[PDB]
Amino acid sequence: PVISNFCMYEFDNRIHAACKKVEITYTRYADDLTFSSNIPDVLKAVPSTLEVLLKDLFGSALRLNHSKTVFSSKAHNRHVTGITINNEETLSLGRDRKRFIKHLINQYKYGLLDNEDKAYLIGLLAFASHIEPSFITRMNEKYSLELMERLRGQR
DNA sequence: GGAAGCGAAAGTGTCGCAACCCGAGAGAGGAACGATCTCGGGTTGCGACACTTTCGCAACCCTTAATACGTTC
Repeated sequence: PVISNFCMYEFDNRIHAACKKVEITYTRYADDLTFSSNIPDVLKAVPSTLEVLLKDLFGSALRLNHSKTVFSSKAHNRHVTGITINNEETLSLGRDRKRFIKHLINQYKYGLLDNEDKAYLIGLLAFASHIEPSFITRMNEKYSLELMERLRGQR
């Protein structure tokens, strides 16, 4: 991990320098470059810059995956490395995963959840508390605080 | 990267069919010799197709891993 992070220090530096001037923010989760901007029609020129910079730096060894270059906007689904970005500009787990968690909690309410799926739900609710804290409060309202306390951590 | 099978893709040879040629022959006419149409091989050109070669998909996972619960690469 650290070797791969260092091998793209110059790539990250050049991309960030050339990308912040056009008002585009750039990140990389070590294999997955993310660009976003509030200015329309400026991201369409980024993949060519990425390709030419990769050729300049790594030659032919490192290259983009042209089948994995995805454009998106508020008209479509928006998720960055597993977290859905709402139309309200807030982080979320997505409607489908939040309904899945609701189904799991409802199953636990009636004692239809075995040990393995109970552990999976406690793990997923820890992750949900990390990503979307308001979901925990909403589930406390929906499924009562006592039931959530019995499932989640008690000490 | 690439077993083992197998099939795609492209190139090359081959082999049968058509088209023509060429000698032999019975004998039209009409009064003889041999016109003319056919029989039997033989040659060549051509194109469809069979055969030949190369490439590429992707087993396994090497001695050599860790094992609370969840996302991410």
